[PDB]
Amino acid sequence: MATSSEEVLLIVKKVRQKKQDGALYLMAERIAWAPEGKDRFTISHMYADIKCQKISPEGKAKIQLQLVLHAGDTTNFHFSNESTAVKERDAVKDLLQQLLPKFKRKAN
Amino acid sequence: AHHLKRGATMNEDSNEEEEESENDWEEVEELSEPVLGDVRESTAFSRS
Repeated sequence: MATSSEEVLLIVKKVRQKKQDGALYLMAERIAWAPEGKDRFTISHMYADIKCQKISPEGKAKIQLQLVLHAGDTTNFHFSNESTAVKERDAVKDLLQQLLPKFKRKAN
Repeated sequence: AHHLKRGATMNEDSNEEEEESENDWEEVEELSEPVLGDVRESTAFSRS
């Protein structure tokens, strides 16, 4: 329970970064993403370093979530999961923004 | 209208960094619970 453990709170499927196939896994204090069907993670950010996140609303050909890090970084996550794309988008949004100020390491 | 990113062929090979609507997100911010006292269970100790 938020004890530096790899406890995946939210398992998001078919997530693409810049159209790259993958899966988004929300752990206790870190959010990681790895290509779908691959065992090697490529994206790993701590909630501590993330300041906020923006979500690309309907009207686009792809529903997405961009992570705005207070370190000057941004991660565009396209929810290409036809099954729960929009649904996962908001669930991830909420969970992330809820944990965002809880692990805030910007107090430095 | 057209997508404000891909003006011509640049990375339509791997389809990575060429086009994306990254200038249209409902910007979500760090949301915290309105609390003015972290003692709701500790106070229910009843007795020692």
